[PDB]
Amino acid sequence: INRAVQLLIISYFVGWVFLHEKAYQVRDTAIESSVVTKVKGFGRYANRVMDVSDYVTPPQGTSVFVIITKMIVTENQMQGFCPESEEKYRCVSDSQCGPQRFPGGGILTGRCVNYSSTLRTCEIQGWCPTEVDTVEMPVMMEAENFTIFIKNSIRFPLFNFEKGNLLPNLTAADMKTCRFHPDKAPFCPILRVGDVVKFAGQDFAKLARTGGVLGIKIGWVCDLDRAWDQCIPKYSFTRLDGVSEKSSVSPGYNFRFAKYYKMENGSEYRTLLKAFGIRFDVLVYGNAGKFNIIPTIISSVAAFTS
Amino acid sequence: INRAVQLLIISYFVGWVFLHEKAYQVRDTAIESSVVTKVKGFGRYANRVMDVSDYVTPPQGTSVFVIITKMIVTENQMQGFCPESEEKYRCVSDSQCGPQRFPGGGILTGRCVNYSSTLRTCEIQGWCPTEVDTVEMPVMMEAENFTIFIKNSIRFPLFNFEKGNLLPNLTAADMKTCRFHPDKAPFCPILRVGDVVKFAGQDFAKLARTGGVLGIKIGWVCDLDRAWDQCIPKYSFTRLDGVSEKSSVSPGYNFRFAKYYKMENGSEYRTLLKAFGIRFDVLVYGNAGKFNIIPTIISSVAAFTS
Amino acid sequence: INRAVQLLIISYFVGWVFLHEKAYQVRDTAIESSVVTKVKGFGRYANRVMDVSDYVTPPQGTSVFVIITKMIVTENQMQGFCPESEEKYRCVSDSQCGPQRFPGGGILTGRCVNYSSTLRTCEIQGWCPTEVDTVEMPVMMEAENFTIFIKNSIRFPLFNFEKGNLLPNLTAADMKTCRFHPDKAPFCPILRVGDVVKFAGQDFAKLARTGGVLGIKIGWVCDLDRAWDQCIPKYSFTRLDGVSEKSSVSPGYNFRFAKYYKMENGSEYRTLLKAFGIRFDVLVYGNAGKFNIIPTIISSVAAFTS
Ligand SMILES: Nc1ncnc2c1ncn2[C@@H]1O[C@H](COP(=O)(O)OP(=O)(O)OP(=O)(O)O)[C@@H](O)[C@H]1O
Ligand SMILES: Nc1ncnc2c1ncn2[C@@H]1O[C@H](COP(=O)(O)OP(=O)(O)OP(=O)(O)O)[C@@H](O)[C@H]1O
Ligand SMILES: Nc1ncnc2c1ncn2[C@@H]1O[C@H](COP(=O)(O)OP(=O)(O)OP(=O)(O)O)[C@@H](O)[C@H]1O
Ligand SMILES: *[C@@H]1O[C@H](CO)[C@@H](O[C@@H]2O[C@H](CO)[C@@H](O)[C@H](O)[C@H]2NC(C)=O)[C@H](O)[C@H]1NC(C)=O
Ligand SMILES: *[C@@H]1O[C@H](CO)[C@@H](O[C@@H]2O[C@H](CO)[C@@H](O)[C@H](O)[C@H]2NC(C)=O)[C@H](O)[C@H]1NC(C)=O
Ligand SMILES: *[C@@H]1O[C@H](CO)[C@@H](O[C@@H]2O[C@H](CO)[C@@H](O)[C@H](O)[C@H]2NC(C)=O)[C@H](O)[C@H]1NC(C)=O
Ligand SMILES: *[C@@H]1O[C@H](CO)[C@@H](O[C@@H]2O[C@H](CO)[C@@H](O)[C@H](O)[C@H]2NC(C)=O)[C@H](O)[C@H]1NC(C)=O
Ligand SMILES: *[C@@H]1O[C@H](CO)[C@@H](O[C@@H]2O[C@H](CO)[C@@H](O)[C@H](O)[C@H]2NC(C)=O)[C@H](O)[C@H]1NC(C)=O
Ligand SMILES: *[C@@H]1O[C@H](CO)[C@@H](O[C@@H]2O[C@H](CO)[C@@H](O)[C@H](O)[C@H]2NC(C)=O)[C@H](O)[C@H]1NC(C)=O
Ligand SMILES: *[C@@H]1O[C@H](CO)[C@@H](O)[C@H](O)[C@H]1NC(C)=O
Ligand SMILES: *[C@@H]1O[C@H](CO)[C@@H](O)[C@H](O)[C@H]1NC(C)=O
Ligand SMILES: *[C@@H]1O[C@H](CO)[C@@H](O)[C@H](O)[C@H]1NC(C)=O
Ligand SMILES: [Mg+2]
Ligand SMILES: [Mg+2]
Ligand SMILES: [Mg+2]
Repeated sequence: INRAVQLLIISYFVGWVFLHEKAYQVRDTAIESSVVTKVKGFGRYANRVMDVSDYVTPPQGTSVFVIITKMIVTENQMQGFCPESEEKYRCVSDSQCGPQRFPGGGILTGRCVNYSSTLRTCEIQGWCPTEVDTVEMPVMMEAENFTIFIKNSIRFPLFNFEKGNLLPNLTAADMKTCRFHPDKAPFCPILRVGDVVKFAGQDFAKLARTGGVLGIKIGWVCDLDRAWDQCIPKYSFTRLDGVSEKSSVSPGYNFRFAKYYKMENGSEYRTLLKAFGIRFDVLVYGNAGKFNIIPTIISSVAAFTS
Repeated sequence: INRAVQLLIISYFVGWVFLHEKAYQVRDTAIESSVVTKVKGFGRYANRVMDVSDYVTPPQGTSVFVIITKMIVTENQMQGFCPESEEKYRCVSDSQCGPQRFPGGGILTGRCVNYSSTLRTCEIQGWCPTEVDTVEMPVMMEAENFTIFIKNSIRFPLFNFEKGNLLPNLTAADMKTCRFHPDKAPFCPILRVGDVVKFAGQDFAKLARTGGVLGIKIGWVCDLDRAWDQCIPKYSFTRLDGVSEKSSVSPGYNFRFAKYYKMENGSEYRTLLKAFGIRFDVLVYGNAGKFNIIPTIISSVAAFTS
Repeated sequence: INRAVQLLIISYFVGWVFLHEKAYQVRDTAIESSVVTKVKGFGRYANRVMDVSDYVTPPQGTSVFVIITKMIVTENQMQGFCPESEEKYRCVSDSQCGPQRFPGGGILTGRCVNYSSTLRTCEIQGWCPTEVDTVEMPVMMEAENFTIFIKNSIRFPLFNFEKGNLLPNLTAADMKTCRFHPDKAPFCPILRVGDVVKFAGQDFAKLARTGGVLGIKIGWVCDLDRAWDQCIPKYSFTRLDGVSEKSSVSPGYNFRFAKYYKMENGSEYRTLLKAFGIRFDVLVYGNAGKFNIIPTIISSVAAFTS
């Protein structure tokens, strides 16, 4: 019957396509973005204090940056023939010392030598002090702090539009003692690591003890057709590895690096750091709509079809 | 009236959809890209000369790489109880020295000690020589130079297509003394930093003195349906942070890193570098069109609807 | 004739749009991904042995990481006035020594001095031992090994869906001696570098001797409408620079970095490493489909038009 058809013709276009879907909908997916991240704060580890240039492994301050929370340090690693402390590689003869396994110290030379007094392991060639990743080192519990400053600037090239999250209404006096809280200061770009993990929804102790990646997505669903001040950034913080993390193997994200030094000598040595950190990832996504000319007649024709 | 309808039926399809819009329009957004960037040149700073392995902080040579233009260097930073040179933290008693503020040197121990002769500041624990970011250090004015070599290779998997910006027509003799200028050599992949900032549209002195990110987009709007040599890369250089830069706080992009050394001793020390640089970002985007079979009948049906 | 039209109405919708194209097709392009890469293995170079913290230049273990295969090492590089070993810069007088060329050692001072006994080259200012990139250093032929562990976790936010490539069915005992082979273990996330280059389709010797980038794409074409275990990752390994590589200039991807040390002195020195490596790139792409409500009536209307 055409009686219901007459109503349903406008119940879908005007109700949803026009008023809700913004029937014009001139989009621009290609948004060019720039993110600058700066970590600030001071932490205590073992018996010393470290700053931004210490727990932040990548100094670029790009959208990807690791905040180290747990360290395993091995100092004065010189090269030579050395045994290992891995109890999973017990040998009593050289026969079970040839190349058939996956050593963690170095290439086996087919020699089972004593380690300290009675522990016999295959002799390896490489850095002598083998790292011990079976000791629960104290976590940098001061890592609820160290604020993060995120400067984001985006451009829509087709619309020529340009906007940054550092609006002129914010001064240095405000930024001196500014936090992030999306009920009273949605706009302040000074995040807190503890606040970030709280918004993610996990306790900070476990994440700092095991490591992970927390993605901070800045969505810009703007309304350029309306006033330009209505395009408001939206911050969403979500764990990324935690989906595949649960309780299976590889219970976190950890990496290994080293610092290389040299005596007044002909030989070098490195200090090895195995770091469990919280690698922050910054992602920028969004779109803008404009009234334009072309989609109006297209939508009119589409309504004519109905 | 059908008289105007007959004309308007083909005025929109043949005029725009067919001839201009390439009605077939078989697209492939998923283009796999590889960018290799190599900076070359030698610069003078203070009283010494540095090369590519010095001002280019990330040695990967990926699409993201910082060209350092200004340095603030603090040498022989040993750990201990030290004061700070920040005049914004004046104290006359220990009462205003407990933890309630945002120190830039280290964790305050609640002790206000003299700095040099009469300047009293809260005693901090950490690296002793505090950095001074209030001195206008000379800018590396030689940074108009240091050419950049960009090797870009892309593949369209659905179309199997493959192309790189290093065409076989270019030899080493040409690349020896080749610049970039999109009127006589659009194709030479040897950019100049001064040329890049000039095409961006800002004076190099201000950018090198404050820092920023300059995105270089390589657009490949190819015409695979036609001859394969007509797919020509287009280079567009645009500032990214400059949108949110203007004259507000945080007037540039700067980072901090350090180099760690160790004496014939039991103690370590680091040299801290606060760098204001021009971080070049390389982005690859584009699409390809093919005649194919499917869209032809779809467009024919769409024309039949009109 | 309507006789063939009646058949062709359903020959295109039911045959292709409905059964094959999954007419509902509720997509989600915005998939949030996290990739953690860990290289393991030990290699022999010159007369020493190196581990993960040595040939893997970026210790972040992100989607982009270089596996160094060939090194050119210059040790004890101190600053001063030094000549160069580049035979392409022969001079017999100071007149052809002013600034008009592209030096590889440093800024020319307009002085042509002897190099060793009879070779005269322009005197440069900078690091004294100039690197020699014209000697075929032995390739790390042990680079067929050093397995790679890739942990990938993805989330579809609109569908709330969440999945990682480290499924609970895999334990540590399996991962201890697990390889990657897409006929018997498609699911094991332990790739082999030799296996990766074999699947790419090039001999490993040439790639390790010249360098390149090998992209590993993990496609997730899931069927969330069906059981969630049917969404199976697909690994595709493809060379990226090899398209623009062929036999033209710049026959590979190489970079330069250095390690900085300091004596018990007032001067510093660096050891320079020119590295030809295989930079692995990890890309994540995919989409998911859901039955939903909206597209059903849209497809019904589209069929009504026919
Ligand atoms: N390339 C690889 N080849 C084989 N096993 C690997 C590889 N990378 C990681 N693994 C294994 O994955 C598991 C997770 O290790 P993870 O990276 O979380 O750190 P870990 O348990 O401290 O071990 P590791 O000492 O091996 O670094 C371990 O059982 C480890 O042996
Ligand atoms: N994590 C942070 N917490 C608080 N304030 C911050 C943070 N990061 C940056 N700021 C502030 O942002 C402003 C811009 O500083 P910027 O990074 O441009 O370098 P700067 O002015 O030399 O300062 P700084 O010595 O703090 O590095 C400063 O007022 C600084 O205090
Ligand atoms: N910024 C640049 N300006 C000029 N020529 C460059 C630049 N970058 C690379 N080239 C040239 O590109 C070619 C490829 O060099 P490539 O990077 O593959 O290493 P190479 O041949 O060992 O040379 P190099 O000693 O210059 O690093 C060389 O002829 C080199 O001179
Ligand atoms: C991290 O910073 C917070 C504040 O930003 C510290 O927490 C406060 O410390 C003061 C110290 O006197 C207490 O009075 C407050 O009750 C604490 N909580 C709050 C909400 O203010 C905290 O000590 C810092 N360090 C760590 C490890 O959390
Ligand atoms: C400067 O302008 C900005 C943008 O409007 C203000 O920031 C937000 O403004 C909205 C107004 O719709 C308020 O609801 C928010 O509470 C504001 N957030 C923050 C963090 O301020 C900002 O308040 C303005 N500054 C002023 C008025 O001093
Ligand atoms: C950067 O390189 C340019 C050339 O590539 C140098 O500029 C020229 O220097 C010569 C020196 O005799 C002058 O004769 C020219 O007039 C200069 N300009 C041009 C356009 O050739 C420049 O000196 C280098 N350094 C800096 C800091 O710009
Ligand atoms: C090698 O072929 C390339 C691709 O055509 C040439 O590069 C451009 O060719 C177009 C022809 O349409 C010219 O208009 C441009 O001026 C060329 N640019 C450059 C930088 O050369 C290139 O010229 C060819 N090399 C030759 C003929 O020696
Ligand atoms: C890389 O590892 C492979 C095995 O993963 C080594 O190849 C085997 O070495 C044993 C040594 O006794 C031989 O018996 C086998 O025939 C070799 N091949 C295979 C397929 O097992 C190889 O030696 C290692 N190193 C290099 C440089 O390839
Ligand atoms: C655990 O479940 C996974 C997911 O099904 C199994 O992995 C694959 O399962 C498919 C079943 O369709 C097999 O065809 C593949 O051969 C399996 N691949 C691998 C590497 O195992 C896995 O087998 C299961 N583990 C068990 C049953 O122990
Ligand atoms: C380094 O110094 C030690 C003594 O501290 C010495 O035994 C060793 O031989 C030196 N290394 C080299 C390469 O000479
Ligand atoms: C480092 O050397 C200095 C003397 O130059 C000495 O005072 C200091 O105690 C040494 N550090 C350690 C940890 O022994
Ligand atoms: C470094 O030590 C050498 C001797 O090994 C000396 O000639 C030189 O002057 C020292 N450098 C400085 C800056 O004193
Ligand atoms: Mg382990
Ligand atoms: Mg400051
Ligand atoms: Mg060369």
